[PDB]
Amino acid sequence: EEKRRVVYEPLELTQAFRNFSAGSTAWEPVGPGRDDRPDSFKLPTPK
Amino acid sequence: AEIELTIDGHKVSIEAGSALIQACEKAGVTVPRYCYHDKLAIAGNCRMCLVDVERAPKPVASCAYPVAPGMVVRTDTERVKQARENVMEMMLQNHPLDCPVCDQGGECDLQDQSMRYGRDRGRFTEITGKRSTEDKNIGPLVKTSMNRCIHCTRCVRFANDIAGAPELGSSGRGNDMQIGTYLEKNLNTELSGNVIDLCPVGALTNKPYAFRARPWELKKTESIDVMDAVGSNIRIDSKGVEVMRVIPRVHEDVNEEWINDKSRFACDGLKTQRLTTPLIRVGDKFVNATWDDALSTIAKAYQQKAPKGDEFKAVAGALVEVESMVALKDMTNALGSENTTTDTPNGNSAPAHGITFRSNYLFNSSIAGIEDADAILLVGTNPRREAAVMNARIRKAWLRQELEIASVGPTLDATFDVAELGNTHADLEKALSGEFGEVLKNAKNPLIIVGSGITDREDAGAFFNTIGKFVESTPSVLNENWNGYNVLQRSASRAGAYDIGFTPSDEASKTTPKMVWLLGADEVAASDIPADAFVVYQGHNGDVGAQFADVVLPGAAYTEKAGTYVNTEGRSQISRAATGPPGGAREDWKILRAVSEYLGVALPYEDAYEVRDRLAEISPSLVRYDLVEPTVFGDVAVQHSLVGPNGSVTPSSAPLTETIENFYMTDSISRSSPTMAKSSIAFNKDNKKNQAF
Amino acid sequence: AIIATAFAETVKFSGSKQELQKRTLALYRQFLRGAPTFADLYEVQFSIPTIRTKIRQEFERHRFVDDLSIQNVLYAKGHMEYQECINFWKQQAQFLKYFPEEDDIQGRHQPSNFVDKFLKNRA
Amino acid sequence: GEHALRRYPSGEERCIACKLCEAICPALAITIDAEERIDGSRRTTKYDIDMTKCIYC
Amino acid sequence: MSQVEPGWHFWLGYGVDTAPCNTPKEKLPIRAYPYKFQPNYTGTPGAFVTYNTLKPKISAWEPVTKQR
Amino acid sequence: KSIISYNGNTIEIPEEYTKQAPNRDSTWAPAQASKTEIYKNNMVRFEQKDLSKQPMPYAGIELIAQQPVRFVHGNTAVCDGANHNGPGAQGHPKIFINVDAPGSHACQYCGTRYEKE
Amino acid sequence: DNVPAHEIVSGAPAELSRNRVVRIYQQAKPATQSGEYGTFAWRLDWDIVDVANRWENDLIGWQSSGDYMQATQMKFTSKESAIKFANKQGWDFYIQEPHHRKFRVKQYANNFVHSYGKLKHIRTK
Amino acid sequence: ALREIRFHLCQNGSSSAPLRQFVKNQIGAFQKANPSTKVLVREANGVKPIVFARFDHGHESKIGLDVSSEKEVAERVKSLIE
Ligand code: SF4
Ligand code: SF4
Ligand code: SF4
Ligand code: FES
Ligand SMILES: [Zn+2]
Repeated sequence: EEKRRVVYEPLELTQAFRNFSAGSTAWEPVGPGRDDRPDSFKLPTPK
Repeated sequence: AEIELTIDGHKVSIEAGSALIQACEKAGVTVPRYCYHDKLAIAGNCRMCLVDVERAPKPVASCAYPVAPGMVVRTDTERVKQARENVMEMMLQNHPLDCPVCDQGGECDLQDQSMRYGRDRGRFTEITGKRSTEDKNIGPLVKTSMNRCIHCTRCVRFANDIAGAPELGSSGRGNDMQIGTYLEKNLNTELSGNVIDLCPVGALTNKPYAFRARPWELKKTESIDVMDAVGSNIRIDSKGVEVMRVIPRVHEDVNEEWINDKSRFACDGLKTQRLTTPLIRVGDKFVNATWDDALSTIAKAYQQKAPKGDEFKAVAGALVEVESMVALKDMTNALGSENTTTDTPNGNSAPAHGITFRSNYLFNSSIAGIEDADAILLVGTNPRREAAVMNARIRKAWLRQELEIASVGPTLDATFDVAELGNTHADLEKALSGEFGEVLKNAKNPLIIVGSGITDREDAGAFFNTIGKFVESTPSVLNENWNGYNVLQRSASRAGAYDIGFTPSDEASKTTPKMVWLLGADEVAASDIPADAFVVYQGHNGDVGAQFADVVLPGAAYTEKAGTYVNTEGRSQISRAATGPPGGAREDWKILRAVSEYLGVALPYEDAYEVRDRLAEISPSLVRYDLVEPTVFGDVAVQHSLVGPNGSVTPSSAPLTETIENFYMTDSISRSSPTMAKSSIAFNKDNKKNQAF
Repeated sequence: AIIATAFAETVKFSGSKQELQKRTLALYRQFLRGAPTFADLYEVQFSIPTIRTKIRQEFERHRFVDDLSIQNVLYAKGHMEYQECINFWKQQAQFLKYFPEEDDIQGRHQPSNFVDKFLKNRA
Repeated sequence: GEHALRRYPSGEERCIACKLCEAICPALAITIDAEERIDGSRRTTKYDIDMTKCIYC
Repeated sequence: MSQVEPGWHFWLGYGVDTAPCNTPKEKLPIRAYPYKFQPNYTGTPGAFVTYNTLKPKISAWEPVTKQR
Repeated sequence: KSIISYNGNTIEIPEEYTKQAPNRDSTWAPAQASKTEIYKNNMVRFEQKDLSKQPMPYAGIELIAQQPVRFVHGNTAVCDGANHNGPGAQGHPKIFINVDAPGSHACQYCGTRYEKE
Repeated sequence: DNVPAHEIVSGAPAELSRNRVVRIYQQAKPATQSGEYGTFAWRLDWDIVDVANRWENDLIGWQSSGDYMQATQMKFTSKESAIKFANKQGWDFYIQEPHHRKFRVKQYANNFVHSYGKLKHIRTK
Repeated sequence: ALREIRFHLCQNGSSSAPLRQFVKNQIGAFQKANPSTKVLVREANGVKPIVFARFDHGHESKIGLDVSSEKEVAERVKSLIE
């Protein structure tokens, strides 16, 4: 109001951002999967 | 020696005789489990860890199958997956539908591994329903919801083997097998709080913390416990402005993976009886006041009292950090005083073990040194109370190898067999000249444990003299590969105080102070303060010390600042601030810097990096964190400090007594905690709930 | 096609420092020349000499930057800013961000030594 | 539309402070605190919704 | 529109076929407390005043002096 | 009635509005702020405001305390708090309560108390 | 070694690189769970500021904050990468070296070892 | 000094060997020479031998003890004490 214009100020939140990523799983969730490579693109094994 | 085997195609080399699950863990293969734990005996009752080995026809328990040369292990066979699903299906059959109300929720292993290895749905819809289990009262610390027990026996294994509390066990048979005491008895041990972490499900739970938060909304900070002098590493879980709980984090050289009950449950004393605004005594009452008003009152008292030299006494309490001690000592020196005392009895005088060399007042054998012990003599100390995790360590050593323990001092309830040689200095003379002295002479890794409570006696010189003579004689106790001489501090701040020379001068102990500055300092009595003295208190809780003061200043607590603490080992550790101080409380060294400016002796540092520089100036081992380095002056120190100046001291005829009357309430925080108050009256010896017979 | 706009310069990272300082001085001259235009556009209370002083301070701040790539980036951002100002894309609110000093005194207590900072918990 | 907290026919509240609603809320509208009620039940001591953050999802 | 009682509000919106008075006893909520209907009070002294339902997190010390 | 403020001045509140609930006078949880404290701390925003219009729902602790104990034959009482009149799942998850111990044992979800007879 | 102030091209406030201290570490094995999936990444987060961390609004009781980094936490694949990043931004850091479980050989048969002397304790299973 | 002397020295370092010798041999002689001063010996791996003296009202002074002989260590200390 004193300056009659939109001013920029350091951020100050009334409620702070609560990051709930702290509760990520402690166990590996998916594993390795499987490979869908065609046999014509895998290196050959000797014998 | 180390043998070789293959796990899921990989090549992993492991010591012979190890369990297959150790090999899997080393090789980066994840195996589910419940009953297995790294610090407990192997049980193999959960059957979750099954794997296939080509030699065996049926899948084998990985936690209990010993490794052998050339073994081939598959953890990913269709049979293995079907096995995990079957085991989980059976596990969840009688498990209660309690997740929204279980405190474990969000950090429950049953949840995570059911989600990762179990089926998406269930098959058990029986009109007869599930089994139910009575709830059992085992004290005010560990709340029980035994419907959730999956019978992993971790709690039993820990309570029996690790903490030596055999009241816990399993009664009944088959479906009706219940973990408990079979009758109303408290789980009475100072390590009880750890079954909370060990129980993978919510069956055993923190009672003062119950229902107050959920794991995903907690900010986790790694910091340092200050309840005892061991220096346990802890994780501080806080949300917003208050601290929720304290849980251990691994440091295999200090506390392993355990903390004692005080460190765990005295957190609730940090949100009550707090100091938030400066106070000024006016008549017989305190009145709130501004920081400027307080500090100006201190300055005016200083100019009016006009202390010369040692008339400005400074006392440091059990809980304060190194930076605050350094600030206080520097300011007091710049006032011309040398009267920087500690808070312990006889703390007006210098300690009898000396300050010149670190190895005179430290656990010279590291805490890990106890693992190698073959004989230990305890002098005037009860480790079960002074250092609980170290007591557990001594216990584990005693269980797994032969070991001879004897003690001189009050009859102590121990978790390990001890030999009592007497309560007196004469009994120590007899022992060190007797059979147990011979045992120490013959031992390969002997170590002598001296309690800090002996240092507080007037006759501490005689004890230190006898021990120093014995040490300087016996090479096994003190050679170039092993220092068996050990002082066991009880307060987290004593080691740091001695490290910076927070020790009164000889002439200082004679003077009667006109101004006293208490930093912490809640063990002070009415006697140690002159009536005419002007007393300043600086702390975080309201206790007897603040009751004695004329001006009170609020300072931050150990969870609210990033300080340095030096444990019994001489290890220097750094903490991290979880939250900010409440109210108008301030960081302690900043308080000292500002008041010194008002006193005209302005300290040369006004920034944390400059504080660490001053600390490096005082000692180079304060800035080297998590490091222990042995003394090259082992032989010089003993002669120069323990046997040298203690010749004249006359031993008293008074018997050695217990250093701490009540394990649960020893600090300002602990005396401000309702939980410790409840625990103290619940876990009293004369209460049948804590007897057995 | 989509053609460039007014006072647009294609992005080019100068391979040599000297060829960059040529452009840098050109940009400084452009800013000094545009100062009165900025004073008209954004209805500023303060004077054209103060605009030019502010520009000189901004250019001064990076007078000792050595690595060439960082200088290239700073020059590109400075030109983007110039194009933003001169085309009246910016409003008065964002323009006055550049000018925090010409606002009035914010209050009686701006701490300078340790005791005043400490009293306000900013030590 | 607008939010409301329900009771059991006996008149005991249904919210047991499980805080899943707090964890799922995409606008972080919900703030909850809890502790053991004097009769031992797990109940909320503070349950706020900021109706100006909510996206009514 | 806030003065329409709940249940009638739903009927008037074509939520249900059967009006509240015509609904059987089985499909009526049981209440252990007296039922009171209050419309929207905004712009009046009866408007809702919000507040924190918890006392402060950290409790300060009650100062007490002792004699040396 | 009369609450002294931080100013040292007096705040007058009718007795009916100092009760925590219409049916209960005192708080039912340690962290719960009492009405007296609420007014003492928020009295600026309560001026010229009509307290009789504020929500004031009933305290459920007493309402569940008025419900009679259900006696069951066996060792386990099963509760799910369902609504037998409407369709769908409207109760709380089905749990089983052990009643071998002396006295009444409360359902963890709904508070209904069971006892073995 | 360390990028000074005012040649950082990020545009962050100068205060970030002047008077803030970050910490780099690996998460500790939680004591409550046996899983170890979160413990391999190298987190980077900011040490708190005393005045601006968190206060309580005097209306609805919320946690107000003036520290804009209180919720930020980066993940890195390795300690050297985290060091390089912090140096390139000009952040003062501290490294907290991780702690691991010391290996020991565990045998199920050890629960039944014959005792030639008096029993030190009755194992129970 | 009048009130406090502090000895900093590495445990394994070669540049600290005269310091280790000076301590190990005449620490008692130094203590008896100055019966009111408080003497501290503090060791750490990376640090260069230094000595610190604290005289009065917090005034402190330090000299480096990167020295060849135990003798020369002694006169460096004595020159500090004056
Ligand atoms: S113990 Fe785990 S699985 Fe069981 S109810 Fe609690 S959170 Fe759910
Ligand atoms: S209470 Fe917990 S630790 Fe003990 S047997 Fe049951 S599940 Fe295992
Ligand atoms: S806390 Fe939220 S999700 Fe849980 S019962 Fe209460 S309202 Fe429902
Ligand atoms: S963990 Fe191996 S059977 Fe339980
Ligand atoms: Zn129910």
